[PDB]
Amino acid sequence: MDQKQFEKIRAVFDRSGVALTLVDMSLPEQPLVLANPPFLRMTGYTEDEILGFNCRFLQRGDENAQARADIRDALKEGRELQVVLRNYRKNGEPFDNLLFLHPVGGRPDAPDYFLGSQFELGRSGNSEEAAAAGHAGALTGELARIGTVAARLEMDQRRHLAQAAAALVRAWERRG
Amino acid sequence: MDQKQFEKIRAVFDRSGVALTLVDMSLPEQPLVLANPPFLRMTGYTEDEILGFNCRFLQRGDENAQARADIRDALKEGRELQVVLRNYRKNGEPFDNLLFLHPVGGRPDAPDYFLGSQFELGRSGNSEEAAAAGHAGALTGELARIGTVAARLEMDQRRHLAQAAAALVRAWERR
Ligand SMILES: Cc1cc2nc3c(=O)[nH]c(=O)nc-3n(C[C@H](O)[C@H](O)[C@H](O)COP(=O)(O)O)c2cc1C
Ligand SMILES: Cc1cc2nc3c(=O)[nH]c(=O)nc-3n(C[C@H](O)[C@H](O)[C@H](O)COP(=O)(O)O)c2cc1C
Ligand SMILES: [Ca+2]
Repeated sequence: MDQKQFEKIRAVFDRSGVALTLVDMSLPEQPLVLANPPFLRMTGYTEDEILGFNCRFLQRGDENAQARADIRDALKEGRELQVVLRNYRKNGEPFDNLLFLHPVGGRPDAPDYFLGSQFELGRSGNSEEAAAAGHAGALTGELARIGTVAARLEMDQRRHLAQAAAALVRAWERRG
Repeated sequence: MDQKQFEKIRAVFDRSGVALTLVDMSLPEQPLVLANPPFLRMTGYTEDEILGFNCRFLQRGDENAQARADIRDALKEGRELQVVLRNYRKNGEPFDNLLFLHPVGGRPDAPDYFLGSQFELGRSGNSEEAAAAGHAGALTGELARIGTVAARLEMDQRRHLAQAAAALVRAWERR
């Protein structure tokens, strides 16, 4: 909750062209504390409907049982994760979501935040793999700007996140 | 373009994680006027060694003939383009370069500058198409920050440049 740290992330979020969210890991309930305009456009919510609340309102019923188990594990362990979720907009229209999770701040044993970035699937025609990799590359630029990914390491992280995203998209496309 | 706006581009260039170059379109020589650290690391040159030269110093002979004709047409017409070039570092090391070109400033079909961004091929292991699409997405973020890609177009531009990049990789991998 360092002041310089929070506003530094806020400014990056406000300007970014990719959906970004930030959750406060200082409480078990993990409330959302930042959500930027691209995320708001995706989901159909206002900043006030979501800020101070956990991110699970995007789901309905229990269709992401495995993904939820994996997210819980990654959050508790402070690990990066990429995973596809079935989500719903405020108006109820369903959409599939490649979610990128990244720990921010604190120490490897205990980050202060987790950053979320959501890539909407099913709106990139024949090129879901490339568009998801494109999103991973834009996201990595934002991580570098926040400071979470070091400058000397940005190209490796971009390669890694882009291949991980394409691989997950390949699996999602062949599931059905 | 006003000096204030030029320094805004320079600031983006200086802190970008992707290679970026800027070419002055107001002279037929088309000299390089900005070249950022990732570009300098990839090519092996210093700023003093390359600013004021046309970017073709990275090429040799009559190589890339079709790509060069396509570039000349894109520059003349003020259009975007993506193409793969065989290039050489200062020490002579050959490398293949997926080049993105984007017009900057001026008026349509007469930009003040052209922006170039270079993705080095064959350095990304098993995931060449994904790494190149990743570069295209990072690049699109920098275009949005300079203002040359409108806010409402950025998501579509990112998908499009990623698709073009991966298609060019696939074509390259077939040779
Ligand atoms: C930064 C961050 C962003 C998240 N974004 C989404 C999201 O966009 N959609 C979604 O369904 N879950 C999202 N989640 C996950 C939920 O908030 C929750 O952590 C996850 O569903 C685990 O399930 P459970 O705690 O309800 O069992 C996000 C989590 C974090 C930490
Ligand atoms: C912004 C910009 C960046 C360029 N970057 C490269 C480059 O990295 N490598 C290269 O071989 N050519 C690059 N070029 C291309 C050459 O500068 C030149 O336009 C191209 O070779 C075609 O012209 P020519 O046939 O007269 O050489 C770039 C051009 C522009 C406008
Ligand atoms: Ca920058």
